[PDB]
Amino acid sequence: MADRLTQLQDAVNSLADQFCNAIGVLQQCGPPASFANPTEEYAQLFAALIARTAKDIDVLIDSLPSEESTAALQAASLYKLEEE
Amino acid sequence: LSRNEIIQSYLSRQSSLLSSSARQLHVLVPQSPPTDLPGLTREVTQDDLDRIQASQWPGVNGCQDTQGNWYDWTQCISLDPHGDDGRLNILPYVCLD
Amino acid sequence: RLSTLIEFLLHRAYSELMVLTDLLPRKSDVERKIEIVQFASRTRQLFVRLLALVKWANNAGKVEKCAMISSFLDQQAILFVDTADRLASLARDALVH
Amino acid sequence: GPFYLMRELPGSTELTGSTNLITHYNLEQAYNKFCDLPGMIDLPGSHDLRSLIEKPPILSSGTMLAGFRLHTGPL
Amino acid sequence: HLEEHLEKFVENIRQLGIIVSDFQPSSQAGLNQKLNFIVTGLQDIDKCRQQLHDITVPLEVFEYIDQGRNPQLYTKECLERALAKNEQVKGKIDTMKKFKSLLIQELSKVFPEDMAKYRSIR
Repeated sequence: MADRLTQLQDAVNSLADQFCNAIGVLQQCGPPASFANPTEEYAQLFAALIARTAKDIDVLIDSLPSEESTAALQAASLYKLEEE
Repeated sequence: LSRNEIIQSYLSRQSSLLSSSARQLHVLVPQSPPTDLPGLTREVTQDDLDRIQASQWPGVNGCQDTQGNWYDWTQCISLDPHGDDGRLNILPYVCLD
Repeated sequence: RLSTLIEFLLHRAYSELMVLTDLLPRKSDVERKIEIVQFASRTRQLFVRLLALVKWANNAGKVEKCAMISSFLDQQAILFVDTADRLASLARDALVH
Repeated sequence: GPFYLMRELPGSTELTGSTNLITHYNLEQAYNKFCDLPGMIDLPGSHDLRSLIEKPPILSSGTMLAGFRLHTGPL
Repeated sequence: HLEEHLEKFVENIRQLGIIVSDFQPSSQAGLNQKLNFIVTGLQDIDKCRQQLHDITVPLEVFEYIDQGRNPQLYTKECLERALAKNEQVKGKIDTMKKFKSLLIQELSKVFPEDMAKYRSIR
């Protein structure tokens, strides 16, 4: 464990969990109608958390390695390292 | 499932934020048309291996950054993508031993 | 359904009146007058509650529309809870594996 | 360019639960009226055990011969 | 319709019969019982008319009649529950509207170009 990859996996799962939690909160609890303020605060907090999780996932994606360093570049470097 | 209450909802909040988390982001990396086995097909050479060993290569040997600080794969990167006090902490990519 | 209740009420009334007319010569006449007025109270209560029914027979169709409305809104509430439920079953079962 | 798996959202305002369902369902004037018939029927009659038996029969669901066989004295 | 007036005349005849048999009438009071039997016959004719009418009534009408109120109160309560469910559903949809607006605001803050292209596509 303790990799950027497991962090990215846990961030994506936390995004899906925040989706299900946001709908289950904001449909189960609400002020009735007119033809409350805690619920509005809950909505603001949930929107902020989802946005933060999205930004974090994007940053971790930027952080991992590129589509350079293909497997042959790893293998030839491994060969040179065995010789040295 | 049946009921969510102030304290339990706030517990969900702190747990989700502790799992997840002026710019200080990584320097953006473009697309890469030269890749070594498939794309550019370099016959095994020597400049590429010397670059992968000694120099700074920002897609291969590390993650670069704004404010200049270089981080290779075994280090942990501290950043702040938001305008808050909360800091993202990217863990090391390799974790040797 | 009120036709069946009307027929059954008329049948039970006529049968109880037949039992009363059978015991009418049998019963002691002075107290039989009291039993007759008790039975008349029974029939008056049956008929006034039927009168309340046939009064409400104008208001039947609005309650039918109200039942339609209530069923529809209960269905949409079950749709909301089902969406949240399937998202939870996505986020905790399929993605963990 | 396009995001993955975009599709068409439904018709802009079809039948929802966000409309006023009663006014659309022509039931407004009955509510505006509405917002005992024992007493409203005791406008006609005297007042409003065996009436419990009347309600229990509700919860459960030869006329000349009767007049001839109804023999009983006065006093 | 006509069953109401027929059973009403029957009930009034029953009340007059109870009043007369409550009295010590030396004359013929068997006419009261004969009118009661004729009212039962007319109620059988009204039962034929109820086979013509075919009314369907829920049981809670019978039970509120047992409580001795108006069934108009049951109409009021069905209307009130209809408006209660409509209020609750409109409120849930309104909170979803506010939440969608907040989410697109915050994502437009954090992801400019993507929410720009989304507001373009809609």
